[PDB]
Amino acid sequence: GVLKIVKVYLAVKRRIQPGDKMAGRHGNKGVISKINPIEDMPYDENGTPV
Amino acid sequence: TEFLKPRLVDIEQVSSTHAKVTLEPLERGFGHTLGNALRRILLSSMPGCAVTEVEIDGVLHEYSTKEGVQEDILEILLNLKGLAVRVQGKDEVILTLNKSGIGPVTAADITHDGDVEIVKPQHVICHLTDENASISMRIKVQRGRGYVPASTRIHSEEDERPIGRLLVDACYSPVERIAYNVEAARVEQRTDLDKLVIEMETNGTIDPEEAIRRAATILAEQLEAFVDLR
Repeated sequence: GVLKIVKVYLAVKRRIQPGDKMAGRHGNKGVISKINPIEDMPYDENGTPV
Repeated sequence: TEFLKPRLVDIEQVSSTHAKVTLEPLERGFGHTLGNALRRILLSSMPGCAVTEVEIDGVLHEYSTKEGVQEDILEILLNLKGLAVRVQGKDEVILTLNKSGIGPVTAADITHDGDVEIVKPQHVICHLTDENASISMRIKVQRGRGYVPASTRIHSEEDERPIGRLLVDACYSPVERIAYNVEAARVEQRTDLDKLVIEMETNGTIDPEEAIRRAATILAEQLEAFVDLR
């Protein structure tokens, strides 16, 4: 039945967002809840944000 | 009202990227008041220029491979995001880069415009391995503020759709790191009154003193509304 086939390849570039699942290596799961702005994040006396 | 205003004392510029700025005398509690409120404007609100569009010849998309080049096109785009550029007159400049032969393609290979300064000329963009290989591209630098991703920019404009134009995440804000501190002032007899050291770590373009001046201007413009309109 098949006369010819065209296979198309797309490339999606998905960045992280709330809902995406992350983890470490000790079975510590988690879901992103909010991308907090750099201005709002905690920072040490040195000044470098977490 | 015992209004006691600070004044800009010393700007210890250790490097063109990293510079301390001491501030005294501040009345009790104003050290942290301005310190954080400024840090926030200096992180997010500082205007700067950043590579928005790139268009390489022999390249239909960023995922393809160019012959005679070590880096994949994505890794070249990455290097162009961190390209230090200062446009003096216009808001948008489209620079041309044609280069060939065996050599690490540096920022100096770009044709500089009458009113465009490439701040780090030795900045690496691409590595040409083959002598026969030649690279050609058109780098659009626009001015904006903060950080504008390519995923946020592919969901707004899109009026002209030229096949062969790679959009790049814009790193407009020039301030990379900033952290204010507090030290002894040792003035006349104020004692309690101290100073405020604002340590800024930026790219090339935006000058430490100039940047703090702009950031205080932005805060004063927001305060117009709280002074004028009650």
